[PDB]
Amino acid sequence: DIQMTQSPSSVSASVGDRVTIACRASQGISSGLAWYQQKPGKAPKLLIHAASSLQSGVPSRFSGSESGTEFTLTISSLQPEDFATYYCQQANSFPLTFGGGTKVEF
Amino acid sequence: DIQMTQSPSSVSASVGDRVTIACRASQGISSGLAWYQQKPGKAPKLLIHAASSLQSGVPSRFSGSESGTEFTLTISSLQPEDFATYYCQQANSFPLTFGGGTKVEF
Amino acid sequence: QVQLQESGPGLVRPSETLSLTCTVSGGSISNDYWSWIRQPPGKGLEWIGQIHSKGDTNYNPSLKSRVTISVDTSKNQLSLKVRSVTAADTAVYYCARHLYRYGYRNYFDYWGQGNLVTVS
Amino acid sequence: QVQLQESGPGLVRPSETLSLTCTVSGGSISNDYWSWIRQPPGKGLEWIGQIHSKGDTNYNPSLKSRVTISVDTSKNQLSLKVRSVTAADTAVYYCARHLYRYGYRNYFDYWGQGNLVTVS
Amino acid sequence: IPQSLDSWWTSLNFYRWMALRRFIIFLFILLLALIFLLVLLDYQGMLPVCPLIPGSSTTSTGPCRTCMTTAQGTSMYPSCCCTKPSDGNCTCIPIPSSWAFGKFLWEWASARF
Amino acid sequence: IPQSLDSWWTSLNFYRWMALRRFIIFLFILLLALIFLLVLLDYQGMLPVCPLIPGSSTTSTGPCRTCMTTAQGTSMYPSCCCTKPSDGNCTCIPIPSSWAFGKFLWEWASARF
Repeated sequence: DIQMTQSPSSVSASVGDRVTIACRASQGISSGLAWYQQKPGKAPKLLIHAASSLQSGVPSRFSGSESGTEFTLTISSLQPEDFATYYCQQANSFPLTFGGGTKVEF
Repeated sequence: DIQMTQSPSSVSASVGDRVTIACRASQGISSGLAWYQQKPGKAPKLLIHAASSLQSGVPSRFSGSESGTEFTLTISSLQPEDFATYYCQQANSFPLTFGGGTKVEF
Repeated sequence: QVQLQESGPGLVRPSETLSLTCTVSGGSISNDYWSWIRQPPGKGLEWIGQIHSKGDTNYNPSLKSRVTISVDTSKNQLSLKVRSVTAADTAVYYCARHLYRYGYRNYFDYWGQGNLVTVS
Repeated sequence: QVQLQESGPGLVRPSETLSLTCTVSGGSISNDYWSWIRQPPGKGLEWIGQIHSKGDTNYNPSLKSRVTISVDTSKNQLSLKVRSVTAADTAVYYCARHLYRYGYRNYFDYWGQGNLVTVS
Repeated sequence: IPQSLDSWWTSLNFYRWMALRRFIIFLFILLLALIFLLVLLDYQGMLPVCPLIPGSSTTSTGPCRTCMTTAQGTSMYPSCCCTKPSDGNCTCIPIPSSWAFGKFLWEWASARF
Repeated sequence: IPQSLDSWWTSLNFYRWMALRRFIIFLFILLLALIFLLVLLDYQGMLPVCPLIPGSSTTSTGPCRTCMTTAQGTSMYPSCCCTKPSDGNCTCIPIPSSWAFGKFLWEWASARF
């Protein structure tokens, strides 16, 4: 079980802000991390896979950096539709574990 | 779990007899059965693998037939060193299960 | 576009088998890895387990081997059985198709609508 | 010739972790699949689980995921941990090397001498 | 054989040089025979050239369990070609039963060009 | 190029026939260029010919997990060649990084002969 920690538990950001969400793996996952976006009452949407590869159809404002074991999701301009909960998944080893979820607030 | 049944639970045979031990799989194991010989206080010895392939160094008097799902171990001449307990293993699916063991007696 | 749709009860009694189905329309439930992921209400996502039509199934050890996942290629169905549920099994369950990028990936690109099962 | 030798206690107390080691001499514990198989005294063989040095490990579901198998390539050692043992865990344990015939086979060609562990 | 080729070439156009020409013709014939042998072995499927990993999910791809071969079977040839991402699961594509090398060349040319 | 080959051959030995000879020389040159291209691609490892499954346990063989490739990696070439017996576990042998086709031919010749 790879513990997947997220920081912070909540981000208070407005429209048009550089929003950062940090994820940390208990052990190195060889850049096998994904970022999912989940809105209230909806299924999560795969935003980024392999910690840097943006998903097809996802707006390019989302980016993923993998500096060491510390991964980061970055939103250049926080659109009003970007306010959701962001989860980081490790895929290197089983069982697949998610992060605690970073709820980007207003 | 593939149930592995053996018949009979004990064979009363003397030296120089055609001894047969039957094994049955709950479901077809695609000829993935092995026969092991275990003596009292000793580890089992792989006699036959794939239900027909004799092991290297095993005397040729041992044979394995795979008529349907019913497998059979045959000893042409029961040597005095052949009196042991014979187990049938299935290898097609996990978990690997053994037979109940046929104790060839005197 | 692959459309996953969950189905099953929402009033699974305690100490009873939890049965869920995921019908996959607009595609084939074979040729892909499919996972079940549960999220307790107000809690984070918890991966239950994966399965391939032409392969084996992997389970979360935190479930203590009380979970069975199966694929019905004839019905394009993905079945989940969580045996001996407690109040902790009250969650929204999602069937998710695994990402494929020049190989099978452990990411979930298409998700089901999610079915909430309450154990009480 | 590969020589497997078991080691460990024989007086594992109930509700305690059962630790066993298998030292493989005359060969390399890598490059092969290695299984632990237990036989209760007077009962039939019961396969505990397999592991490869460069791969994953497979366990018997009848053990309810309380068993961990590991490989120490530096020491050519095969370690077994059966957690929360009861009186039913009193058995002779064998470490067995998997047969290789143009591929890895689920057969056990070389067996350890077998170490009897009593839970009481 | 080299004498026939030399005679045909001379007819089309119309002592150690003749020996050198015969040796060159024999070398060319041996090379052509090697090509024919490789093509024949490609036809029989004795050349297990790996098919490329498809970019999308395909009926061909699957786990290594899709690589089932008979227990009695003692074939030296691998059944599939597999890749295991650090990111996901083992993906295996079976080797073509015939024209594996030609099929690989066609796939490689299509992908590159 | 065909003119040079024709001149060299005539020197060694010493209107539509000349055109036919030039066409034959060009075809031979194209075939030799194809051979050189195949050999060059074999050298660079762009031909993923499967190594044969060893008869005994070898450091090369292992599970499909031995086939680890990078998560960022998007290579179209399979990393290993694998067989899954109905009798046992998935056995994978990596494809040689260079001279995969020549190495396979050597292994096949050694095993058959």
